[PDB]
Order: sequence, then structure tokens, then C-alpha cells
Amino acid sequence: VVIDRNLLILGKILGEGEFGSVMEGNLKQEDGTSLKVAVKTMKIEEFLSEAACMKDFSHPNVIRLLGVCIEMKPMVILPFMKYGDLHTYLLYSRLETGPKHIPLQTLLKFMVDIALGMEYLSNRNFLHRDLAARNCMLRDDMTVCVADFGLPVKWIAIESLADRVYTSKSDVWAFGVTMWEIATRGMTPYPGVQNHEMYDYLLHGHRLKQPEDCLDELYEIMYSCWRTDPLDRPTFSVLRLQLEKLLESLPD
Amino acid sequence: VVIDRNLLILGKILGEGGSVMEGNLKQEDGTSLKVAVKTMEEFLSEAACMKDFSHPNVIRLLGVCIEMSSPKPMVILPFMKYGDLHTYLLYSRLETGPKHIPLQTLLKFMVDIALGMEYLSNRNFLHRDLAARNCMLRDDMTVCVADFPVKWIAIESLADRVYTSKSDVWAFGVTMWEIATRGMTPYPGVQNHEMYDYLLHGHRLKQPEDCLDELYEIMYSCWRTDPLDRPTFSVLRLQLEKLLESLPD
Ligand SMILES: Cn1cc(-c2oc3ncnc(Oc4ccc(NC(=O)c5cn(C)n(-c6ccc(F)cc6)c5=O)cc4)c3c2-c2cccc(N)c2)cn1
Ligand SMILES: Cn1cc(-c2oc3ncnc(Oc4ccc(NC(=O)c5cn(C)n(-c6ccc(F)cc6)c5=O)cc4)c3c2-c2cccc(N)c2)cn1
Repeated sequence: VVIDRNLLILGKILGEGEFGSVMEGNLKQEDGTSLKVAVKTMKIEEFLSEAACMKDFSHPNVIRLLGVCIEMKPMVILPFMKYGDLHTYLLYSRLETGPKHIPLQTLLKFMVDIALGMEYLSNRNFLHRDLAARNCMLRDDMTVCVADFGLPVKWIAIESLADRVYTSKSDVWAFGVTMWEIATRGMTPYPGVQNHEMYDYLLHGHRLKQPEDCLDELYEIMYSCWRTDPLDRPTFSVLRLQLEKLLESLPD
Repeated sequence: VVIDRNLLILGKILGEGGSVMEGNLKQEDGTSLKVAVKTMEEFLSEAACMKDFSHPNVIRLLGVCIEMSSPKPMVILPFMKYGDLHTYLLYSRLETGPKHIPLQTLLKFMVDIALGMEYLSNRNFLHRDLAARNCMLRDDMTVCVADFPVKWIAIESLADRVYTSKSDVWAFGVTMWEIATRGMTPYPGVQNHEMYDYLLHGHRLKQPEDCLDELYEIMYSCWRTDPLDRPTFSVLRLQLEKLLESLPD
């Protein structure tokens, strides 16, 4: 999965955190052509066994990992997506000079894309643990792919808040919240509630409120993702068919 | 985007072929701006998508003017005393025009054009007439892409009428060659009618006399026979930016 550092050219920073940075880049490929890539520098064992596991995944709704470079500090190489992240994209759509006003059907498709990507990952028993709109990338064909920047109390399941166990249902809970971000076009979860009040708020039985123009059927699906008992929440494959059927029931 | 005709005063001709004239544009803040006015609902269509663009390397649109004189539409652009890049390059080879352009400045010229093209490529907008003559020099010597030619058309676009963003990349390679050659017409010794045959037999523009091998590599990649093998504007922009940083100041 390793790529020779020679074939990589680094550009300007695209985003910066504290556990690493992400920079644009040029990747020289096998067929001579160059490809625009993103380079997340995570400035190791659990990583080597991970990038190998992820470089073998292949799904259109899962971000594709092009490989890893070794500098003497590892760097992850991913294809550059001009459209950015779904969260920032949603906010832009509420503005006159950005993406056109995203209709209901396009928003639902966004959710379908994510559910497909998560179904694929949960089928291989992979735990994302950081699902959110900010971690979803828009491909060049406007299809959304699941990713994880890695460089969120309101996106964490109730059982994961008190205990520290994470499961496929924890990801499903975060999926419901992501579904709510999309339906709200970028709103922060639980307006009027502080991060420290989140566990108390959830333990008393409170959940995210139904968006303004969100269909009842759509809210039913996302609400199911927040059932107090993880075993009562539906699987990603179940969620994928529910969303796909709802989207089909809507006019083109 | 329309602007009251009474706010525009036309001057002398800056170049013809429609015609472009200098002009004074009274602004909303009371002051007048030195503008360029080009005269010929398909003309308004080109400018429809123009007022949306906002990039320092893309010529900015000031407005559109409909003259009912006797319609006659007119586009208003900011006036650039330094003219077009192609003519500017020729002037550089004369002792009364701008001084000899160093390699770094020539590279920055390409970098500016690449940023402009990258901006419009991300917007899925095809230029289709990219050349040094269609590039304008701003007051701060930065280059901006504009549009006022058989040798600037990609080989896939000569046979068919197909025009992709890779075709713009092909024309970008030719433009890079123009800047490196400081105004030489592409393909010396080759006629316009011989261009398609010339390209079909694997021949490409020749490497300039004082063109660094790295630079020629980048522009050669723009002329690959398969459009899918030509790099994108974003990749090209980084390649030029990296080449420029490696050279001393
Ligand atoms: C106009 N504009 C466009 C972009 C822009 O374009 C981009 N193109 C590509 N990447 C970009 O940033 C990414 C970098 C790395 C990763 N991901 C990894 O490094 C991962 C390693 N693993 C193992 N996984 C994983 C985990 C779990 C799974 F289930 C599946 C995979 C990873 O996701 C994802 C995105 C950007 C940005 C970008 C960069 C910074 C901030 C923002 N806001 C956007 C900025 N501005
Ligand atoms: C000392 N001296 C200075 C100048 C001089 O100064 C100037 N200042 C400003 N403009 C000038 O001429 C222009 C007129 C129109 C346009 N362009 C449009 O009207 C466009 C419509 N569209 C849709 N687009 C488009 C397309 C695709 C995109 F991606 C983006 C935009 C246009 O660009 C561009 C230049 C001149 C000249 C000038 C004028 C004529 C000939 C020459 N040789 C120079 C002469 N002598």
C-alpha cells in the first residue's frame, strides 16, 4: 500500500487540526499520468494494519485510499474532491452564489449514498465511530462517500456516552444525526443544548427534533436510529432500503 | 447585470476585428472607472455566466449595456493599460518596451493562467479559445483569463467538434509555449491546413531554446494524444508553482 515519496508533490494546506494536517497534492501514477490528491499527514502498528485493511476496500460510497507514503512521518493519500465535504456543502446551498438549492430528493440521495457506504463497511464488521456530515465527502459526480478526517459528543450514542463500548449500532446512531444534519441543511445538532447536558438530555428520553419541512416518514427512519436500546435500532442494510424506497416514492 | 446606458462614455478604439473601445463608467459611489467596451440574446448568455465568476485570475465583468441606438449589446470590462499578454511578450524583446522578462516572471505568467483555468474548470466551464492573445495583464502585472486559431485546438477537437476541459489544457500547453517563446507563432514552418496531419503523425510543438526540461515536460503533458492522459488544471497549477519555487529569485 506504500507509495514512493518521489511520486508525491505537496501543495497548500486544505485544512489543519492538532493531530495532523491535510494538503493538496500531485500523485504520479503507474500509467505516467498525474492525479490530484489530498495528503493527510498524521504527525504506527495499528496504522499499518489499518491502511492495509482500507486499501483493500472497494465501494463507490466509501472514500478510496490511494496508498501511504513514508517520510523521515506517515501520510495518507486520497483523491482530491473539488466539491469538498458534505457539511460545508450543505451550508453553501443556503446561499445564492453556491450550489443550487438542494431539493428533497437530492438530500435523500445523499443519505442513501451514506447508508450504502456504511452498509458495506458494517458488512465487513468495520466501525467508523466518527460518522457526521463533516466526515462525508462529495465525489466529482456529486455522489457522497464515507470518510474520516481524524485531524463530537452530540454524534455519540447514549450507551457509548456512559460506557465506552462502540458497535455497529453506535455508528447507526451517528447516522441518524447525520441524516438530521442533511435534512436541516447543516444545522448543529440539539440547538439550545450544551455539550455537557447531552447525556442528561438523552437519558431523560429527549431526541433530535423533527426538521421544519422533513417528511414524517423520513423522521421515522432517523428517529429509529436513536432508540435507547441499540438492539432495537435497524441495521445499515435495513436503513438503506428504507431510504431507497422513500426516495423512489417521491416524484422526480 | 445591466447598466444604464447613460452611465457610459465611449472613447477611442483599442482594437477591432467586433470592436473594443476605452470608456468611462460612472460608478454607484459617484466616481468614474476607466473601462473597456466590446460590441458585437446569445451575447447576453455569455455574460450571464460571467457576472457569477469571482477570481483574481479571471477578468471581472463590470456589467452589460444594451444600446437601442439606430439592438446593440455592449460588455464592460476593467481597462488594463498593459494590454494583452501576447503583445506584451513581443514588447519585452524591444529596448523601449518593458524590460526582458526573467524566467521566474514567465513562469508566474503561466501560474496565473493556470489558477484562472483551474477556477473555471471546477465550475465546469469550457473556455475553448485559450491563447496568449486572450490573456490580459492587470495593473499589478498579474495575468487574468479573458476571451475576445487552428494551432491552439486539440487534435481530438480538430477531427470532431468535441470540446472537453482537456482541450482547454491542450490550448494551455500552447499558451505556455507562447510565453516561453515570448510571442513566437506556434509550429513555425507548418501551415494551418497541415496542422491536423502534423499532429496525427505524433508531432508536437518543439521545445524552446531556453526552456528548462522540467517546463517542457509540463507543457508536453498537455499535448498527449489521449485527452484522458492530459493532467488537469489543478495538477498543472501545482506543477508550475513547484517549478517556480525551486528556481532562485
Ligand atoms: C474546496 N475544498 C475542497 C477541500 C478538500 O478536498 C479533499 N479531497 C480529499 N480529501 C480531503 O480531506 C480529507 C483528507 C483525509 C481523509 N481521510 C483519511 O485520511 C482516512 C484514512 N482512513 C483509514 N479513512 C477512513 C476511515 C473510516 C472509513 F470507514 C473509511 C475511510 C479515512 O478517511 C478524508 C478527507 C479533501 C478536502 C478537505 C481538507 C481539509 C478540510 C476539509 N474540510 C476538506 C478543501 N476545500
Ligand atoms: C495599450 N492597450 C491596452 C488595450 C486594452 O485594454 C483592455 N482592457 C480590457 N479589455 C480589453 O479588451 C478586451 C475586450 C473584451 C474582453 N472579453 C469579453 O468581452 C468577454 C466575454 N466573455 C463571455 N468573456 C469570457 C469568456 C471566458 C471566460 F472564461 C471568461 C470571460 C470575455 O472575456 C477581453 C478583453 C483591452 C484592450 C484591447 C482591446 C482590443 C484589442 C487588444 N489587443 C487589446 C489595447 N491597447
